[PDB]
Amino acid sequence: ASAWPEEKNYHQPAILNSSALRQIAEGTSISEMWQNDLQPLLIERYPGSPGSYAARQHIMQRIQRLQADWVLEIDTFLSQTPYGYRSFSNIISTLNPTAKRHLVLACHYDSKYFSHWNNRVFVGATDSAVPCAMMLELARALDKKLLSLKPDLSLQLIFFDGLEAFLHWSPQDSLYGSRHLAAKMASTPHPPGARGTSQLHGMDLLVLLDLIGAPNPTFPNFFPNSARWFERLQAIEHELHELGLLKDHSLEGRYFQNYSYGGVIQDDHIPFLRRGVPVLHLIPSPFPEVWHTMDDNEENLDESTIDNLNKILQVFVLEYLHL
Ligand SMILES: [Zn+2]
Repeated sequence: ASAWPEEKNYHQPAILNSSALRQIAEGTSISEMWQNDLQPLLIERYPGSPGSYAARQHIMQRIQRLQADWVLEIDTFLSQTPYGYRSFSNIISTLNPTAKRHLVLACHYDSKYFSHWNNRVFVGATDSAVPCAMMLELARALDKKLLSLKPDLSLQLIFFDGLEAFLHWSPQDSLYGSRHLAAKMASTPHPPGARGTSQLHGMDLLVLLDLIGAPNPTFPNFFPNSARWFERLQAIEHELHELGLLKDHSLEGRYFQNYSYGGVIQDDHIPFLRRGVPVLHLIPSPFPEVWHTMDDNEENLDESTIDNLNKILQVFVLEYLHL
């Protein structure tokens, strides 16, 4: 029995030099992302709604136009909810489907259901339209480098449906898409034809982006088994800063701070985490002040912060994949 599922434990990044770091910083466009990937998502899109369908089409369209050989799959399922049985659709975008290992980036694309109030509509800009757009921008910015993937390791993007509770958060009313996908992936042999390893053994690391877009986020180092990757984010943020490649940024106000978090934050990584998948949870603590209010909109997004995080994440991925 091959020990390939243990490779993630020893995987090391291929660190980019200064010139490559400048190249990545210049290759991403916050204004392009804003207009082409983010604004079309700033709409009401709770599960089963017309907005959900439109968001899903937008995400797929933006990935399909890229040169890299992305394979798109829509994982549609039924679940009981406080409003009865409903349909949900997770979006999975994968390079090299039969590749044994994948670094996974994820976020949820649904928005919490709220009835309109005083003509205001909830669109969850940081929760999680921005993370969705950051993943789309990453696919676009690194497209040429990702095309060269067409170490049996590649990249996968997951956009979960139904992260939000239809009412208030509870064990049975929340995490619909991830509870479903995690169970499905855990019972799917991988690579095809495998005897005893699942798609979950193939997940090197799950990088879950959530609640990003507000000013001054501080991401804690939640888990000891991914702490060495959290440190890479810190190193990348530090070098991009020292090279003058970040905007309105200081080390005192750095995003990746040295600090554990006792508790546990319920989010889409939970069903994966509890089945042994290593997770790097990029959710800030505390949550954005506009969390779950009509003010979680475009107007309250911090543009240079998102731009800085796009550069950091893009360098993290290139270094992880050795690209
Ligand atoms: Zn939320």
